Amino acid sequence: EKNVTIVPGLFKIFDEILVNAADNKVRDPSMKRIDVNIHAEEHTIEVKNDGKGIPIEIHNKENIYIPEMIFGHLLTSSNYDDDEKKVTGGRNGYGAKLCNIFSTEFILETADLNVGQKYVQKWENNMSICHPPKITSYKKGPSYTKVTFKPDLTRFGMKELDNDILGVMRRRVYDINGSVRDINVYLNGKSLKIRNFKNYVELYLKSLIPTILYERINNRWEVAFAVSDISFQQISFVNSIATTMGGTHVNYITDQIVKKISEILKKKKKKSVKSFQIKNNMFIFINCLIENPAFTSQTKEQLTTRVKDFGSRCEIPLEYINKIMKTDLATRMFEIASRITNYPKLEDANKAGTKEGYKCTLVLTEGDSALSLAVAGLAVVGRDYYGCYPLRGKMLNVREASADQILKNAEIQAIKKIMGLQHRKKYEDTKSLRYGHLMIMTDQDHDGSHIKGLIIN
Amino acid sequence: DISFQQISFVNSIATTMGGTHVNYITDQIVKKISEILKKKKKKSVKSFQIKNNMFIFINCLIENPAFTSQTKEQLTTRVKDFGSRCEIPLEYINKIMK
Amino acid sequence: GEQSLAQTIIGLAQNFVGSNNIYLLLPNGAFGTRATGGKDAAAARYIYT
Amino acid sequence: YRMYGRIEQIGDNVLEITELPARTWTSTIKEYLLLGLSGNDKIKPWIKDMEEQHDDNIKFIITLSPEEMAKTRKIGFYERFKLISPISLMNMVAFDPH
Amino acid sequence: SASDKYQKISQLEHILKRPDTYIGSVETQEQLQWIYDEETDCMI
Amino acid sequence: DLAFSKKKADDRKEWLRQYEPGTVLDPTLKEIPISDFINKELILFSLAD
DNA sequence: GGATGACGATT
DNA sequence: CGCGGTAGCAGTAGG
DNA sequence: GGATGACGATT
DNA sequence: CGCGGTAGCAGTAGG
Ligand SMILES: Nc1ncnc2c1ncn2[C@@H]1O[C@H](COP(=O)(O)OP(=O)(O)NP(=O)(O)O)[C@@H](O)[C@H]1O
Ligand SMILES: [Mg+2]
Repeated sequence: EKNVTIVPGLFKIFDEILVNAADNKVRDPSMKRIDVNIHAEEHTIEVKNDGKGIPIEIHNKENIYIPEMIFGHLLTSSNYDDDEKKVTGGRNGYGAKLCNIFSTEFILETADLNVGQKYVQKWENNMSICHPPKITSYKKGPSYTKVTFKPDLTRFGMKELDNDILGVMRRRVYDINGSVRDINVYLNGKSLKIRNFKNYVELYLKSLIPTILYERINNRWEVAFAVSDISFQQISFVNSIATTMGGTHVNYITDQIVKKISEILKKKKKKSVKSFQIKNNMFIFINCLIENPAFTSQTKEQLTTRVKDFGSRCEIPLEYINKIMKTDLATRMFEIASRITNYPKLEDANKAGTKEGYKCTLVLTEGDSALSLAVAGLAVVGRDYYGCYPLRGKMLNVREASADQILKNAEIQAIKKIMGLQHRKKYEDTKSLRYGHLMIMTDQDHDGSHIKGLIIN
Repeated sequence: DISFQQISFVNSIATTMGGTHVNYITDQIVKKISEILKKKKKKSVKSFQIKNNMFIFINCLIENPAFTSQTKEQLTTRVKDFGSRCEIPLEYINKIMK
Repeated sequence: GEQSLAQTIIGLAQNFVGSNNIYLLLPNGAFGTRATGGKDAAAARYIYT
Repeated sequence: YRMYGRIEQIGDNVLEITELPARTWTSTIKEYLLLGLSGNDKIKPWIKDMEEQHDDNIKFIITLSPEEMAKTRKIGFYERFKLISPISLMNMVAFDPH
Repeated sequence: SASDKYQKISQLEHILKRPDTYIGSVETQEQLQWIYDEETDCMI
Repeated sequence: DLAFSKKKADDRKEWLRQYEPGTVLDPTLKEIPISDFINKELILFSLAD
């Protein structure tokens, strides 16, 4: 984790091209390789992917080449029919064009083995200039799609691609390697090594019973858990889309782990903690595949697709929860883990605080000896109008005492709650109190006199 | 009662999800409290434990605001572009502490 | 420890229903009540026997 | 052996406990009745009112709702008010003269 | 077939097809909401 | 386990029945077998209990 | 420049 | 087996 | 059907 | 003034 300063827009248009290459693995499972070449010096970025490419063919309705149609015109996508439940990232048909629009230069190059042709077309000046595509014969070669763009840095308020934006883009490439299944990603001709989402989650090991708890719940859900240091943290992926703000999916997972834990902590011992205290001691990693997802914006940072529309469910097992309970998170929650129930010793007068609050009398006693005597006296003077509470010891001199020291003294507070006492205004009548009379029972020794003095004070 | 809650308004827009403005306010009240709790006695609590015991009402006017979507549920306009600042006074914090 | 012994004595003295059919020592003070099974009792410096 | 206290019906929907099984302390039955009065996280309240009138003897005055009267009749007065305790002579161990 | 897979829609058509980014989900949603109770004259 | 397994109470009854007075650990050995420590010293404690 | 704490016989 | 709370005064030390 | 707790002399 | 921890056994009660 490093403090950085980046232009989100720039980072996003780069994400739009990555997510497009990752979508192609869903399209053609035979894909194996994705290249990401950042030439910082030339402010140029290249994203190449093998497998099936872009059909080089004239669209029967738009009367232009398909590449020119889906990369040069807004609102163009293959994800417009929702009858077919797809797990692609593409949903709205903006992201290619949104990269083009932000770019001083944008070039599409694709090889179609069906027509045996190579297709290259260049846009310039924020997709306002559209050069005719150069089409050549392409025989005995692999099909591929290569997107190369030069960001309009002047619009992003940057003179060059500084270390901060670079460091982030690179980490977004490691994301793809981890979130996508059965592919090999290369950063400037260098293999990224990681092979599955577990390999990915373990990259955070050194920053973070083990330290990382991973599992695969099913064909569409992968969950990892670690104990957070300061507050709740999440790194999730919906169809290889970095959902950095979370959403319905994240909550769907966390709402379980928090629910089940709370029952376990509560069941074993009383006083179980508030939900937020459990959640904010978690680090949650999520890699899932949602059918035709929906987001808050085109950036797709926050999923909103209701759980019942996920196209699959993820039931967090009990075994998983019992392992989380083996980490520091548990020992953490254990650390946090009219009548009056607040004070056991208190023999509350039957009528106390009631319409006869003024009649009843509370008897404060010096020590449990005096207390025992008083409670014995109840058996003679009746409970209805008489209670008793034992003063611990020498009472706290309230004057020349900090408000905090007074607030902290459980003994004065107990008194204030039993008598129904507040400082506000000037006391005119007892009427507002639980008790209307206060009786002092001290051993009749000098120290007793002192106690009386402290009470009066 | 249970956790952090917020009811905010950016130019009569019900920003139900919060954003930069809400955080701008809460990040202060949480910061100043933490120092006060920490300063007086050792062991002061994690930020989230303070925040999640607050209910915050906010009614503000931001110059040419920007949101996450057309629905405008979440403000994203950086604090330095608010067109005005809100400095939460110490007197206010000492009342929350009451 | 003298504490345990003091408690032994108090136990020998207790006179609340349900304690000693015949208390060999007399509970001259708050030697506990039936309210908590003698646990209420007062400290040794208080009661006599 | 079995050891019974004493519960008696002194009015319409009103019971009175004058005796508890020996070694059954007053505070135990007190907490029990308080739980029955103010309900619980795991159990619903089944007692309408409760008062203590102990002299040199045990007095518990309890007021139930008619429903709880029938129900308690089904459960058994002594069985529901914890007024039954077992005495076991099966474990009588001591050092013989030798 | 390659002309049925790739579609181009108008802005008015995208709004009615994918309302979420414009006005929010058109599906019913379980929520915890504040309401005005005319009977008690207060929020609830 | 014979000594600290709650499940073995009777086992300990018999265990105490077995012990022979005068059976104590060698004052000068500088090597204490655990079994012997349990059958020569701890057992004394139990008896006292 | 105000606050907190040490010391000691007693609760 | 062990830990904790309070009064009361004079002066020192800590932020 | 396994767990927790009461009781009491001692740490 | 006051609170808390542990052993050791038999059986009962609570979920
Ligand atoms: N490298 C590629 N290989 C195959 N098809 C592609 C590739 N890049 C883009 N496309 C297609 O071109 C269309 C437009 O891309 P794009 O503008 O990103 O829309 P989208 O990804 O489907 N929706 P969104 O992700 O929200 O922007 C998509 O439907 C893709 O199917
Ligand atoms: Mg895309």
